[PDB]
Formats: sequence, structure tokens, C-alpha cells
Amino acid sequence: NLLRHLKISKEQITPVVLVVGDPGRVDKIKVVCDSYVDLAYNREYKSVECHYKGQKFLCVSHGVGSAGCAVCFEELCQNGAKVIIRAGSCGSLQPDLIKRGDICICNAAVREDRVSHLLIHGDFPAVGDFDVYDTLNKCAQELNVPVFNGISVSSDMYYPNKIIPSRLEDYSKANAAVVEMELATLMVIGTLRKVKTGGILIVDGCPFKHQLENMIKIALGACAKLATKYA
Amino acid sequence: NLLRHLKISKEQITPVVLVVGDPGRVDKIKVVCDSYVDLAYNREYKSVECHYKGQKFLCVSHGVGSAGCAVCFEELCQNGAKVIIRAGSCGSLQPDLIKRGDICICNAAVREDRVSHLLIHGDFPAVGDFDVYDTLNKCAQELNVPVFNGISVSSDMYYPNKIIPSRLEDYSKANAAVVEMELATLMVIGTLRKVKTGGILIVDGCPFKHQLENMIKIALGACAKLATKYA
Amino acid sequence: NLLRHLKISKEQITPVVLVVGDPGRVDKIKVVCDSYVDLAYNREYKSVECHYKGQKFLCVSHGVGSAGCAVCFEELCQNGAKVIIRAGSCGSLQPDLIKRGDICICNAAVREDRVSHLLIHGDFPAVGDFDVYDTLNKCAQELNVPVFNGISVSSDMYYPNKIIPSRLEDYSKANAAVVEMELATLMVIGTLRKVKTGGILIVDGCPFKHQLENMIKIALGACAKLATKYA
Amino acid sequence: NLLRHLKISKEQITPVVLVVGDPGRVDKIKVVCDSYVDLAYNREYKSVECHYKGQKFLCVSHGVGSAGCAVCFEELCQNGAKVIIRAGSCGSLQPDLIKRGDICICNAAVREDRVSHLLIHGDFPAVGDFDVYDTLNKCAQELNVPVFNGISVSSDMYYPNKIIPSRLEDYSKANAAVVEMELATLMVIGTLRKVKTGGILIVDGCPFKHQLENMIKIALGACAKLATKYA
Amino acid sequence: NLLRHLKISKEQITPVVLVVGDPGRVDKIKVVCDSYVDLAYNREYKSVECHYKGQKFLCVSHGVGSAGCAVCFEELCQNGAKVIIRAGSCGSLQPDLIKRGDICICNAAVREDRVSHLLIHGDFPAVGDFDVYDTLNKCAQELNVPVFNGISVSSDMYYPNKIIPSRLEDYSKANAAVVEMELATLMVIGTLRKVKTGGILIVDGCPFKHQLENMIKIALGACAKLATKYA
Amino acid sequence: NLLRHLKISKEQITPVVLVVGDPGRVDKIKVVCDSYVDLAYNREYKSVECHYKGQKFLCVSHGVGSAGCAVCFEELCQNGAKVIIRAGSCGSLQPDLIKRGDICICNAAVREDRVSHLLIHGDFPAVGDFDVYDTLNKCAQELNVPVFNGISVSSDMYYPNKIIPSRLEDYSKANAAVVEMELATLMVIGTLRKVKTGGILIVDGCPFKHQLENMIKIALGACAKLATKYA
Ligand SMILES: O[C@H](c1cc(C(F)(F)F)nc2c(C(F)(F)F)cccc12)[C@@H]1CCCCN1
Ligand SMILES: O[C@H](c1cc(C(F)(F)F)nc2c(C(F)(F)F)cccc12)[C@@H]1CCCCN1
Ligand SMILES: O[C@H](c1cc(C(F)(F)F)nc2c(C(F)(F)F)cccc12)[C@@H]1CCCCN1
Ligand SMILES: O[C@H](c1cc(C(F)(F)F)nc2c(C(F)(F)F)cccc12)[C@@H]1CCCCN1
Ligand SMILES: O[C@H](c1cc(C(F)(F)F)nc2c(C(F)(F)F)cccc12)[C@@H]1CCCCN1
Ligand SMILES: O[C@H](c1cc(C(F)(F)F)nc2c(C(F)(F)F)cccc12)[C@@H]1CCCCN1
Repeated sequence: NLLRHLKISKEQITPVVLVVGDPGRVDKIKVVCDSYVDLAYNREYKSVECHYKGQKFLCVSHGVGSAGCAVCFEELCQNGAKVIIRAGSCGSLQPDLIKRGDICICNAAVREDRVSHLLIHGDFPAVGDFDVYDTLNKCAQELNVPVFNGISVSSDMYYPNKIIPSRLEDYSKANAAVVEMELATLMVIGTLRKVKTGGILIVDGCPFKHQLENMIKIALGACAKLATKYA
Repeated sequence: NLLRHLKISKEQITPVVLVVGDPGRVDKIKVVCDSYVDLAYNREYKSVECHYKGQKFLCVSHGVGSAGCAVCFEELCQNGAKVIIRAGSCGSLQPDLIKRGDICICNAAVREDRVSHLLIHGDFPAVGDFDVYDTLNKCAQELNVPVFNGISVSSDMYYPNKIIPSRLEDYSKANAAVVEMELATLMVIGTLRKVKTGGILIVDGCPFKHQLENMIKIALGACAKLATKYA
Repeated sequence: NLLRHLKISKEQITPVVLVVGDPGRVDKIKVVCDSYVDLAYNREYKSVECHYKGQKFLCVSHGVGSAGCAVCFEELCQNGAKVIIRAGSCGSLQPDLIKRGDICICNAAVREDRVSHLLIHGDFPAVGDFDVYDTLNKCAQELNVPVFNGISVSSDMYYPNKIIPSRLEDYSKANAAVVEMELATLMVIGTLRKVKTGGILIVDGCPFKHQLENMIKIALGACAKLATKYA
Repeated sequence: NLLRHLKISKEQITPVVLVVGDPGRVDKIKVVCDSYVDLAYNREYKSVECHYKGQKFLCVSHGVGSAGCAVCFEELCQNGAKVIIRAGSCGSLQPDLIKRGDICICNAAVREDRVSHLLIHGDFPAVGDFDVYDTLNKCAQELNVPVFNGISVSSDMYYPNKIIPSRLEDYSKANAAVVEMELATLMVIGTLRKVKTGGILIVDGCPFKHQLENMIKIALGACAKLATKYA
Repeated sequence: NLLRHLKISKEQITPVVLVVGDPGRVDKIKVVCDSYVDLAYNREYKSVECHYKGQKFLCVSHGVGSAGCAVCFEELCQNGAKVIIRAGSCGSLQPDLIKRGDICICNAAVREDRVSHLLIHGDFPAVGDFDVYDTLNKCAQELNVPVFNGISVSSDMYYPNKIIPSRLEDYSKANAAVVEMELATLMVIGTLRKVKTGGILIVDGCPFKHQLENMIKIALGACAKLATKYA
Repeated sequence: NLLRHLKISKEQITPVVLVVGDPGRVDKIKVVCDSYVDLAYNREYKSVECHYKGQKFLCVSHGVGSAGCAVCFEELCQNGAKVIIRAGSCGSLQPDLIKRGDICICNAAVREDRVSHLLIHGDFPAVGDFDVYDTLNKCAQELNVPVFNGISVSSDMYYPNKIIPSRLEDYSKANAAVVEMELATLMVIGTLRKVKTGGILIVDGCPFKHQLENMIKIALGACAKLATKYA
């Protein structure tokens, strides 16, 4: 009784799941835990059980882009996952303030996908669980890692054309901090299925004009903290 | 140099502002503080300086509905206000779980207004500041008052007709907790102007099928806590 | 058996109602009638029975903005009101032609609200009753007061930002005369509930780059004329 | 220097124009005037100069549907026409009240076209000139012909399918009286170009479940009345 | 048992129909066939039975614009027509490449109408039948007539205003070749009713900055080829 | 000078590219060619040079979903690819007619993504190149493999919820044949960048109520045929 795309079973699903885009990132994360168990690898979806600080939680890759990741997240959320934290990279939308390697823990997101709109009307917020956000922030503080907080623009467009103007500049003026491609989708799906979500991101560019290791530490720390509550 | 609709001046604006819909509610709130100073009353917008736990903060009425309240909130946000907490009433969207007199502290809202859409594209979240939410929650806990947390549906429609179906049932299924008329507007305006916002509401009905005093205590407590940081 | 927000009863509702935004305006209007009876004051909604030229009609304040005023107008329309005329202020959209203190009697309006869209699809016109418009015009003429006629832009945005362009310039080029915030809402609600509506406005600004007394006279005149038909 | 589709020249354009859909209707109208002059016939656009009650005005066919008629109306409005009255047939949207052969003089219309939306944002009303409406009504009264007044639903769909529900039932509940295909387009174009418009229609069906001659008389009467003002 | 607007009967409908906008074009086409039979002329809809290369097919005029032509096309498609090819004129959207008199055979179209949107959601393509396109192309080649291939922008706006920008420039950059007013409507209706459609157009202008006879030959050739299959 | 996500270089890009969703599918395809060269594997994007019938063309995996695949397709289209054919699986939208294992070669698609809408207005068709479609069809015929032809619904939603109705039933009634998740995106991107595209799909389910090998043969055959033209 395996999940259709993750090819893992319901019993293999822990309460806390760390998600990342790249299956290769799962491999670099697992070796930084105390131990791990490889579970499956199907398409872009790679699943490993991570063991860290006496706690147990999966790390799963979701692929690039909202529709791809919705299949991952739906399979998790409908099969016992209670907390999903996305860790990844992003573009800065405030290049004067937030620079290469800076880390942003996000509370909400702009819904520039389609799938969330196929699930619920556009007016509904893409918003993470406060507790997951508080936990992520507290782990950062404990490790003395400075971080930013803010809204991420989640967009299905990576390569713009020159016909329809990009809204990234509008959202920068609206004080959105960063840009990526899956957080909003995660948050809407999460909310609809009673799954607590959050997101922590490392800036690796700007669309306009050691830190990684720390980001990962923060994310694994938050997962261990959250996991403790369900064990 | 008075504000056009609030008829108060920039110097009279404290860092923290409590907002409520009804000017009569301002009067019932002020007398529960240690002392107060009546500042102005113009149209539906009543402003009083509240004194509570050694702290100083305004209580301002915003009127019914999103466009009316946007004029209030814009005048505050553009003239020195740093934290705005809305306190009011709402309908329950989960009548089995959340009942008459229950109190909900909200993290985000559904944007069923127009004014927010005239300010920023629909995909952008209506989301409150986490710190304001954490503060509100902590005051509740300190007073041993149980509370719910969740998304509020902010709608410009109070009296439905029978032509266009209401989305309230959709949003209830999407796990939105409550319904009111101004929170989303507050949150978008707040975000756009770098003003930290939040909302605490008391259930007084359902669109489908002592506690007040406690709500007010929580709200005044959070305002005093937040105010301390800027004095 | 009181109306929920107006706090008046069905029997207190006359066939003709004059509506204005500001409760203070009700007070300045009532004293210009032959006599009056104060009925209620709840939130921003102030109701007074006006007596003028042997006729009987209410003057009710509706607050600022479309959602707020929809609660007022729905309570009136569902409880026996047959004719509602809004009197108020507006911005000029044709500053070369229509200046400070000029009076505009409006036949239709731009629906830049939300509530009307929650009632009926966007394609439907916001249009006043011709008879109410003809009456308003005829009273103006009788008093030898010059007036303009045209479409009003009804917008939920008073304070623009600099992200999303305002449509006010588009509508000025489309030959819309004035701008305000509630007429469209009135007209749609009116049409949906078989209530005859209209609007007369005095210019008090421009968003781009004695007369009051006369406006009020015109409005009270039209109300007396219309009221005569139902008594 | 002929108009591109009407194949008439600017000098041949009178201040008042009667428009109808069918070129054959122009022929049946012209012979009921005192005299006439055939001007042109190109595609569906037939133009004749009508002479009636000592007055001079064109009767022009506009074809079926909004985009077709917009070319007619734009050529008229940009080349000296001041008043355009559409006369035609329609479906009843209130079959209990308004029956086969009843005549409706319309004040406004539902914009279920595209071309008007390519000219101006959806929120803007399709509304006729009050004076043209008053004139049409007064001619009816003079001839003792009973008439209805109301909003027409102007739709680009004549033959519905069974996938997307028709809004005709919604608009019937919204108290729209009749349905046709060009009035809204006329009214928007009219408003944008400072041309006074109106519409008088005879019911010839229902989408749900002697009089002609009188309609035509009313229309020719109104044209003669309006024309007198510019001669 | 006549069709309501075409005024022909079901038995008079051939499997292949050539459609054109102008009823006068039907007259110039019929005389180029081997023989013909005039069937009807009602409003802008002129129907003639064409006889060419031993084959039998109608030529029908559809009028200007999408809503008008939808009535024509629906009456054909619901009454036995299997193949509809539109032949007409268009504007070039690539003036450097495609010039006056050049001929474009179109595979798909931009849906800038309303009626198609009243039939099926905007996301659905306006696309012709490949076989009809292949046939049209092969007839061109047989007659050694050079042709272009591409998407046509079908727009309900002929005369732009200066408020809402035209999308024609956007679609030119998107590599749309030509512009006209009815192809998209034909293609959607065709697809919905299982009718095979296509379009061949001759450039006669640009919105920016012998060949006819050949176009007609190509169109009559394709109709004869297609007709052979059903006889 | 490697492509950012494909991690191949411009010189490694052939004129014809076969694309598939699953990187594992690339592996099963390559071994069926005469020979191959593994080029790269980064994230879900696996690239191999295929050698077949004396011809040279890449096979590249694009991942699940529209936004993910747009990064793949944009990198190809902007770096020398002239023909992209997608081969994959789909759901049947006509379960009576089109069954498990049946193969559909698609001419156009429904744009239920977001990224295409961020590139060009919704009215623009998602349509493949006719020549690629003709080639695919001819290879099928040569191998005596029966196939269907039609429109695919491309949707970003795989797992529906029960709040917002799925349009799949609407599109089935509109005669769309199949459903998948990337074809529309491919086709729009293709059209915008002057890249010829197409799609061949094998039915493996229905959302309502040997053949593989043949599909692959057809796809490799079409790629070899198309490649011959550029070598
Ligand atoms: O989402 C991450 C990301 C996205 C985008 C955006 F969507 F705006 F173009 N920009 C990114 C940037 C950018 F340079 F800011 F543009 C840097 C790092 C990651 C980015 C990447 C997207 C490609 C796949 C990996 N995630
Ligand atoms: O926003 C509060 C409120 C709104 C609405 C809604 F918008 F859904 F109809 N319902 C409320 C309810 C309701 F009964 F749940 F419907 C109770 C108490 C306050 C409500 C009120 C609205 C009227 C003015 C005072 N705030
Ligand atoms: O609706 C009236 C009004 C509105 C607006 C608009 F919505 F465009 F900004 N502009 C007004 C102006 C303006 F100056 F034209 F902008 C003058 C007087 C009244 C105005 C005011 C709005 C604030 C509350 C009282 N009614
Ligand atoms: O606009 C007139 C008309 C339209 C429509 C509608 F658009 F709803 F289907 N219904 C009509 C009806 C109808 F029967 F009510 F449906 C009767 C007479 C004229 C009608 C006709 C439409 C066909 C061309 C002549 N005008
Ligand atoms: O559709 C044909 C057409 C349309 C348009 C457009 F819709 F863009 F304005 N432009 C055309 C042009 C134009 F000059 F390119 F603008 C030339 C020839 C026919 C055109 C004409 C439209 C008027 C009625 C006859 N078909
Ligand atoms: O796009 C293919 C596909 C999609 C969908 C849809 F989007 F409707 F749900 N349904 C599919 C079906 C379905 F069973 F018809 F629902 C079968 C096989 C592939 C399908 C799959 C989607 C998951 C990732 C692989 N492609």
C-alpha cells in the first residue's frame, strides 16, 4: 500500500517532514544527521528517514514548481504528516537589506501559482503555522544565527519574457522579502488539510540589479523540537 | 495640522493603537483603563488616549466595513502608528467547535474586500505580525482565558441575497474559523506601510445553522505590553 | 422589533429616505426642516424623522464606504423604504468644467466596490431611477440652481498607494464627472430590491491637479415631492 | 471621403440616428416616413435618410451582435451623430409581467459583450441618456401606448450550450426586464464619445418557459422631437 | 422547418460550408463556381449552393463580428454541417514579414471575443482541425501559391480608444501572424459541436505602422476536396 | 557555460528533443535506441543523447508539473532547440471511447497552469506545430498503430479537494480527449520562442468512473524523421 508518487507507505510517514526541492539536497542533509534510512526514490521525489537529537523525521524532495510539489505535499498531508517545513533557496526582493547567504524564515506567501487557486478562492491567505515559525526562529536564536522574517513571493515563472510585466517589483514595494516557487502551495495545502507548515530560506540571488550549513542546522533543529511533541 | 477624518494630529498618535468598529465601544473601553483623555470625534471615528498599566496608547473607532476603516488605518499608519490591534466581534465559521462568547486571536484573513485589491494584487496574503499575535496569546494565557486561533474571513457582505452564492461555506471547509469585515484590510494596509497588526475577536453569532470583559482585558494587556517597547 | 444596526423599527420607516455619510450632517439637515423627531443613533447610523413642506421622510447617516453603507441600505430597503436619495460630497473628475461647489445630480455609477459584486455579476449596471433623477433636476431648476449631470466613480479607495495605478484618470477620459464612495452600492442594492434611488453631490476637491445650502434645499425639495406621491 | 463600412460620408450624417439590426427593417421603416432617400448599402449596414414631421434623420442597420454593431456606432459617433436610438426586438426576462408585443424603453444595460470591455473597465455602467429616455417615454404617452421601463441584458450568446450556465436567470432575479444583444455596446460607446443614446424594444419571445407599428411610431416620434433641437 | 436566421432548411445544408463575412462576397464567389443555386438572404446571412469540380457545398455570409457569426455557425453546426472553412480578410501582425495580399492559412486563434467565453472557460484553445488545415495548404501548393501559416488574433474591437491599451502589440510579440474578428469563435463552436473548421485569410492592412482570386481558388479547391469525402 | 538547471551546454543541444516527465523514463528510452551518451543529471532533469536510425537527438526529463517543466523548456528553447515533442501518460476524458493503453497525439491543450498566463494573456491558444503532429501521425500509421487525436486538458491539479469543482467534466463535454500536466506549457513556450512542439500520450487511467512500447517507437520515429531535416 504505497503512496503513488513517493512510493513509501503510510506507516513510514513521521509527524514532522522536512521538504526540499532537490533530491540531491536530501542526500547532503541525511549525512549531517546522526543516522538515516533511505526509504525510496521515484521521479524527483526522494524520501529518507532522518535521526537527529534522539528524534525521528523524514526528509523528502518535492521537485521544482508548485504543481509538482503539490503532489508530494498532498500525499504527505493525506497520510499522517502533521508538520511540514520547507527549506530552500530564494531570490532577495530587498537587495539593499537582504543579501547573498542571508536566511529568511517566512510567515506567509504570495499565491502566484495555479494549483492553490484550483483548491480555494484567490482571496484566501497563504499563511504558515505560527508555532512552526516561532520554533524556527528560536532555533536560529539559540545558534546565534541572525535571520530575517517576511513574506515570500511564490511564483510559477522563473524565466520572464518581455510581454507581460513581472509583479516582482510590485511585491518588493509591498515589502515582500524573498522569492521562490513552492511555499504558498505548501501553506494553502497545509491549511486545507490541518497540517502545520513553515518555510526557511537562504538567499542565493536577486532578480533585480557557512550560512547554508547554519540554515540546515536551524531546520534540523526545528524538526527535532517539533518531533519531540508527537513522540 | 489635523488628520483629515480622525481630526487628531500627528503628535497625538501613539506607537500602539487599539481599533474597534463602534465609537460606543471606545467609550466602554476607556472607562476600564486607569484614566483617559478624549481627543476627537468626527463622523464614526472616535479617538481617546488610554492609560493602562503605566502605559499610553490610543483607542480609535474605524466604522463598519473595509473602505471606511481603510481611511482610519491609512491615517494612522502614515502618521506614526507602529502597532494596530483590532478588537471586535465575529461570526463563527466552525459552530461545532467555536461557540458564542469564544475568543479567537487571528493570524491572517481572507481578502473579500475591494480596497486591499486596489492597493495590491489579489495573490498577496492578508497576514498579521507574529509578534503581535504571540503577545495577544500570551496575555490570554496569563489571565487563564482559553482562546482559539485561526483565519478570519473578512467580507464586505453582511446581508446576502440569493443570486450569487456566499463563499462562507467554502471558507469554513477550508478551515477558516471566523468571519468579520475589516481585519484583512487592516493587515494588508499594515504590511504595505510597515505597521505591525493583529486581531482578537469575540464570537457573537453564526451565519449557518464575562467573556467580553476578558477579551477586552486581553486586548488592553497586549497594548500595554507592546507600548512598553516604544517608551 | 428593531432593525439590527439602525435601531429603528419597521413602522418608523418612511417611503422616502434621504441618506448622507456623516451623522453630523443629519443634525445640520434636520434643523433646516420645519420640524423633526430624533429616532436613534447607533454606531455611525443616525436616524431622524424630517418634516418639510407638509411631508414626512427620514434622514439617515450611512457611514463612510460601501460595505458600511450596504448594511444601512439593506436594512432600509428590506423594511419598507421605496425611494432613497443620497446627498453628499465628491471629487471632480473634470476640473476644467466642474469646480469647487458645483453640484452634480448622477444617473449611474462605476462599481469600484466589492459588496455589489457579491450581490450581482460585474456586468450589471449601477443605475439610478430616472424619475428620482428627473425630480432632483426639476427642483434644481425651480430654485434656479445650475447643476451638472453625469456618472460618478464610486471607489472603495480614498488614499492611493503607488503600486497599482488608480483608474480615476481612465474614468475621467471615459467622461465620468465625479468621484465618491457609496452611490454605486446604493444603486445596485436599490435595483435588486425594487427601491428607487438617486444621488446629488457637491464638489469639494479634485484628485488630480451658499452652494451647500442650495444642494440641501434641492435634496429636501426632491424628498418632499417624492413623499407626496405615497401619502 | 466615405465612412469605411457605412459607405456614407460625414456630411450625410444627421444629428439623430435611428439604428436597427436588420437591413430589411430599414426598408419597412423608411416607407412609413413622409419621404426618404436611400444613401448606401454595404455588408449588413443599410443607411437611408428619413423625413418625418418636417424633420430629417438617418435610419441605419447595425447587424447582429455587439462587435458588428460597434463598427456601425463608432463610425456614426466619430462623424457627427449626437443622438442614437436603437429600436428592436428582445426576449422577456419577466414572463409573468412582460409579454409578447409589450414594449420596453430601457435606461441601462448589462455588459455581456467583449468590445465594451476592450474600451473601458467592467465596473463602468452601460447607461443611456435620460433625456432620450424621457423623450421616448413621452411619445409613448402621447400616443397612449402602454410601455414598460427597465434594464436590458445585452448578451453575445443567442444559442446556449450546457456546460457554462447562462446568467439570464440571475439577471431576471436582479430585476432585469429584457434581453437583447447590442444596447449595452451602444450605451458605452455613446458615453465614451459624448453621444446621447437610448433604446426601445418590442418583446418577441422568452428564453425561459399592431404593437410593432406602435413601437416604430414611438421611435420615429422621439427622433423627430430630438432632431428639432439641432435644426 | 427553416433555420431561424439563415432561413434555409436542414436538408439544404451540405457537409462542407464555406463562410465569409460579407453577403456581397458570396455573390462574387458563386459566379466563379461552375454553377450555383441562390437559397436565401435574411439579414446579413446570404446562402447559396456552390457547384465546383463536380462537388456540392454552400457558401454562407456570417456578418461582421463574433456574436453575429456565432448565430450563423451554431445554426450550421447543429443542422448537419461537418466542415466549415472561413475565408476572409485580415490585418498583418508581422508587417516586415507578411504584407498586403499575402495569404495566411491559420491553425488556431486568440479568443478576444465574449461568446466563446460564454460557451467554455477561457483556458480552452481556439484550434482548427488539422485535416482542414492540411487540405488548405495542399491546394495552395498545387496552385503554386505561396502562403504563410500562423495564429490569428480574433478581436471584437475594430476601432480602438485611448484608455485601455490594445493587446495586438503583445500578440505580435507572441508571434501571432494576423488579426481578424471571427475565427476563434468558429473554432470553439466547431470543437464543441464536433465540426471540423479552418480559416484562410488575405492581408489587406496593418494596425501598426490577383492574390484575392488565388485565395478564393484555394478555398474553393479545399471545399471540393473535403466534400468528395462525404459524397 | 552550462545551462543552469539542465547542466548541459548549448553545443550539446540538438535541433530535436524528446521530453518526458520522469528521469527513469529517459533510461528506459535510451536503451531502446541504437546507442546513447549520458550527458547530465541534475535535480529531476536528466539529459541523454539518443542515436536512432542514423540520427542524433536528446531525450530530457522535465519533472512533474507546469512550473518545473517551464524551466526545462525555456532552457532548451533559448539554447538552440527547434522541435520538442513531449511523450507521456494521461488520463482519458472520454472513457467510453478512449481506454487504458490507447495513444493520443494532441494538437492543442487547455491552459490550466499559471506560468503560461505569466507569459501571455489567457485568450492565446496552446497549440502545437502541425508539421510535428503530421509527422507523429504518419509514424503511427507506418507502424500500423491505431491512435486518437484531440485536445489535452493540462492541469496543475492532480489531487482534487471538494470545495472548488474540477473543470475536467466541463472539458470532457467540450470534447477534450485526455488530461495531463505539461503540454499546454510546452506549446505556449514553444510558440513564444519559435519552437515547434507536439505531444503523444498513452492513457493510463480515468478521473471519472505492448502499447507503451509502440508509443515510444512512434515518438522515436517522429524524432528521427524531424532530425533528418536539420542534419
Ligand atoms: O526558487 C528558487 C529561486 C527562484 C527565483 C525566481 F522564481 F524568482 F526566479 N529566483 C531565485 C534567485 C534569484 F536569483 F533571485 F532570481 C536566486 C536563488 C533562487 C531562486 C529556485 C528556482 C529554480 C529551481 C530552484 N529554486
Ligand atoms: O463583522 C461583524 C459580523 C459580521 C458577520 C458577517 F459579515 F458574516 F455577516 N457576521 C457576524 C455574526 C454572524 F452572526 F456570525 F453572522 C455575528 C457577530 C458579528 C458578525 C459585525 C458586522 C456588522 C457590523 C459589526 N460587525
Ligand atoms: O467620498 C468623498 C470623496 C471621495 C474622494 C475619493 F474617493 F476619490 F478619494 N475624493 C473626494 C474629494 C477629492 F478631493 F476629489 F479627492 C473631495 C471631496 C470628497 C471626496 C468623501 C470620501 C471620504 C469620506 C467622505 N466622503
Ligand atoms: O436580440 C434579439 C433576441 C435575443 C435573445 C437572446 F439573446 F436572449 F437570446 N432572445 C430573443 C428572444 C427570446 F426568445 F427571448 F429568447 C425573442 C426575441 C428576440 C431575442 C435577437 C437576437 C437574434 C438576432 C436578432 N435579435
Ligand atoms: O476583420 C477584418 C480586419 C480586422 C482588423 C482589426 F480587427 F484588427 F481591426 N484589421 C483589419 C485590417 C487592419 F488594417 F489590419 F487593421 C485590414 C484588413 C482587415 C481587418 C475586417 C474587420 C472589419 C469588418 C471586416 N473584417
Ligand atoms: O499527468 C499524468 C496524469 C494526470 C492526471 C490528472 F492530472 F488529471 F490528474 N490523471 C492521470 C491519470 C488519471 F488517472 F486519468 F487520472 C492517469 C494517468 C496519468 C495521469 C501524471 C500526473 C502525475 C505525474 C505524472 N503524470
